[PDB]
Amino acid sequence: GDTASLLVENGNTLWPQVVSVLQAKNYTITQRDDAGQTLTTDWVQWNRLDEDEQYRGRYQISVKPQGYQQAVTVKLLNLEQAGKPVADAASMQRYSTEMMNVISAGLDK
Amino acid sequence: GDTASLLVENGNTLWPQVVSVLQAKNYTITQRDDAGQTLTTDWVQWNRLDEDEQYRGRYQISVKPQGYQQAVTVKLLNLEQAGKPVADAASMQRYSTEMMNVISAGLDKS
Repeated sequence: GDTASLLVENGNTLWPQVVSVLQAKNYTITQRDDAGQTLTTDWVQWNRLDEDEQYRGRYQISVKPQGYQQAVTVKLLNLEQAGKPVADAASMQRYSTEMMNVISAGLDK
Repeated sequence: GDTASLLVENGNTLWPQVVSVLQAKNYTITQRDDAGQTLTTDWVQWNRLDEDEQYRGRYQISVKPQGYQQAVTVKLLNLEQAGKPVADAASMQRYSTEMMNVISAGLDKS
């Protein structure tokens, strides 16, 4: 799998918070449209012991209300393993979750 | 906080796999209904170096079809910090994510 989503119960501006987490991780943001609270990242590397199985992904990240609350969404656009494209369901769901995990950890601090 | 969801692009039986990951973690499953693909966990403690700040949560976990794919959902039912109930947004979302991450990692390798 391919989209992860998370409900955030803040009572507002979750979008600038998510953007700030990504800036703080120094991810390159290749497309960003604040009016639609959506962005696309350049490749993010998932550093791991085994380079011959290091993964990298690109994502579309957004915030949408799901009234009364807001939801953060992470959509895995492309995935590579040691620089070769991959599309296996196990890796796709893991690497969607790994970007969600970055955003969630960032939002707690 | 509250609910986390993840699309898994398999196809089928994602539900028995999710169950197997939790059994592997030795989590206690207090309620389970396979026909409805849902279960409730006992408290799950999230280990931290500072024990007076340690959280535990209880979760409703389920799988449902979403279009042609399957969605895993984690709902954080209750959260406590060093035994005290807590409801702050920032904690709730992180400890919803912590359980999703356990399930995800389990579905990846095994």
